[PDB]
Amino acid sequence: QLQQSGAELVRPGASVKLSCKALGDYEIHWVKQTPVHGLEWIGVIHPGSGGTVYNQKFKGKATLTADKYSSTAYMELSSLTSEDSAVYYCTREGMNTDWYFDVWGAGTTVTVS
Amino acid sequence: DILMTQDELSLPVSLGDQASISCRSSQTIVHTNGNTYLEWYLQKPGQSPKLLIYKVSNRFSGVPDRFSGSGSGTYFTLKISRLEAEDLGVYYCFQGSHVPYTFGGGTKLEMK
Amino acid sequence: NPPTFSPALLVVTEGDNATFTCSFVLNWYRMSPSNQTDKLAAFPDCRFRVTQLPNGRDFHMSVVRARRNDSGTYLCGAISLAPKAQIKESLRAELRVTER
Repeated sequence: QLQQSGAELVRPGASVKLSCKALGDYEIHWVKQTPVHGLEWIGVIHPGSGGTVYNQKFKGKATLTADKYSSTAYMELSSLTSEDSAVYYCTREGMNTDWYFDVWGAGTTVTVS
Repeated sequence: DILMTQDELSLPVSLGDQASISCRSSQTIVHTNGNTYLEWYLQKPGQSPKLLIYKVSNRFSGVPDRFSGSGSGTYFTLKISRLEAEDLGVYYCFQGSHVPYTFGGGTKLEMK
Repeated sequence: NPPTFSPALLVVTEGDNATFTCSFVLNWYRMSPSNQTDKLAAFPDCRFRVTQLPNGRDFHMSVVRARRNDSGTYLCGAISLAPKAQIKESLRAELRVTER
């Protein structure tokens, strides 16, 4: 399971850091959902190496990190605006698998005031 | 970027009906390794998306065989035979063959 | 096709160095007790060095002044993050440090 952090209520221009704890080799992906833009893949981190690949649309907006001594991944969203009010999912991809996102977190909502 | 376009926004159905959901990619989606990472997700109301079909036509473990996927090139189709109440929600196609990965806009299967 | 990691058994007297050749991010791994992975080094603790050869595809993975506790199982692996998460791992090799 992927356990996501609680809802965030933040002001325009600020930054917020969301977390995703893996319970129970993989890469961790983040996906934004809004009614107007649908599901958007933000990027991926491999916690073992720290390597990341971003969707260019989210470069600067999102920064992915992961701890080395806990199974926790993070996404920091910066320069926040009302366009960032959304649900953010973390999801997992197994190394050397034939499919992508079989396990999803429950989502974390961000509300930019 | 690859645009994934779904043919219908909504499909009003009765339980037991057949449903067909199609997805067009703006370019082909064959990974350099030869696999086509075209997937179908169902997002039931108020839940996270769940994986139903991978590599175009393969059912994920536990998915009932009333779901079938087909296609190639730039046109892919999910068919639901005799749909059940648990099938209602929004269906999204997804390509993971080329970065950035992209989703279709969703087709909502709802009661008519 | 995965990288190779040779020799499969590296016999070295303690105090001498030991160098495996990995021919393929590129990680050098040691398998711990509980058979879990520890990353000794990556390309691109000062005792575990990775040198890329002019060859470009070959790498020397070296233990500087091997101690008896360095004995164990080791491997190399190449990770591609996207598109599709992929790792190609070498077969496992054993480092056998002997008494001087």
